[PDB]
Amino acid sequence: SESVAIIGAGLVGCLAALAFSKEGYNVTLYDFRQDPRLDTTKNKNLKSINLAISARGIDALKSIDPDACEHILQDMIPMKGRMIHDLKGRQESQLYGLHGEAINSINRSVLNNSLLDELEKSTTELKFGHKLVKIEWTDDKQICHFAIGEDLKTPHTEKYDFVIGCDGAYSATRSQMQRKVEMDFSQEYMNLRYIELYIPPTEEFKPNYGGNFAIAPDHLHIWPRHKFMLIALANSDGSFTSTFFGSKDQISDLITSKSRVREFLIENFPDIINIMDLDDAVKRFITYPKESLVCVNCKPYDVPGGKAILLGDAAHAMVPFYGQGMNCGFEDVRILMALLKKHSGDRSRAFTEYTQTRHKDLVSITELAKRNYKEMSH
Ligand SMILES: Cc1cc2nc3c(=O)[nH]c(=O)nc-3n(C[C@H](O)[C@H](O)[C@H](O)COP(=O)(O)OP(=O)(O)OC[C@H]3O[C@@H](n4cnc5c(N)ncnc54)[C@H](O)[C@@H]3O)c2cc1C
Repeated sequence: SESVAIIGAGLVGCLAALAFSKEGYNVTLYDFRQDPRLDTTKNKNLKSINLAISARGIDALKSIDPDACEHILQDMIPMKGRMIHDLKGRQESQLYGLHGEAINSINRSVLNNSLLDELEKSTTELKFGHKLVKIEWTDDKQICHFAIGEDLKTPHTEKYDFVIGCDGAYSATRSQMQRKVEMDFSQEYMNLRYIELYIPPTEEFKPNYGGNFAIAPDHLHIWPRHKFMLIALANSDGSFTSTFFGSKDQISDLITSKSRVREFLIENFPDIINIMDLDDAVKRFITYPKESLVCVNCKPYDVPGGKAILLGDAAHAMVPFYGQGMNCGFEDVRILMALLKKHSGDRSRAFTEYTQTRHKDLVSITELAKRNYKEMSH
């Protein structure tokens, strides 16, 4: 009957809620955003249209609800390797070897909404429009303060036995913990910026691709260039979500004129005009929201009395593409629930061991992602 407040309803917070729901906790899930499932919610906070979910990501979901997981991952698209497109438009297929991990394309909106639908079926209370503003820590029940609704009111308070921060890279929960526990902490803002482009489905079925795909759906497509990159991952309807990645200065330098963007696109990626509308590409490029990307590390991840813990981007936000934040966050949840099961529900011991065993793995995954990016960008 122990109570837990889970701060943040992104991918990792929903998975965590589903996790704790099923173990028999009374879960309340909070997020300052409105419900993304609602027609009236205009900003769905989707950092990307699709994602590469790996074997670890998949397993973690499977270990929490195999029956729903089957239907949740129904329309994912398995990848067999990477397809490299050189400057001349030549394509080379590079299949996934004995060091590389296999991945699947899945739609972000569909995953996150489907998790919310499983939560709706569970005992979990969903509280949208609730912004965590403060935690009062005690040796029994932590006091959470929220503000509600626009000119944010005051959801008075509620008390919970413990708190899980899944509140993203800018975690309010994390700051509150820092006032209670000496936390080693770093934040590094990357030079990276990304822009989403669109490759439409073909008009006709393409028998050799098994759908209306302009290029091969079973490859992650990559156009590697000097300090920048284009990628494309298939969507269910035959389209591809394409993403351009480079330094902010390069991008800021390009978007000063539409013809400069266009010529840049034609000169690099010449095989893209056969499958993409250049004018729509130029407009997307110039107007796609500029988003800061921060990388963080924490130690420890927990407040000592088993009172709180940080999972997902709140704990270890990393470089996109070179790192896999969602997969790592899913793995976070799987690892924590096994530790709770192992210690018969003893939070104090479980959270403590999580920090002792997880930190070294995460320092490594996140440093490797930083290093792989650093090398590309220099
Ligand atoms: C372009 C791009 C591509 C990516 N591709 C992949 C990929 O292919 N594979 C992969 O594994 N990862 C990928 N990632 C990383 C992945 O998107 C993230 O790691 C993952 O979505 C983070 O999940 P989260 O639940 O921890 O955080 P978030 O998605 O940030 O969710 C946090 C939630 O907390 C809420 N919140 C914040 N503050 C408060 C507050 N004070 N009170 C209440 N709620 C609050 C926010 O509203 C938000 O909804 C990609 C990232 C980017 C940017």
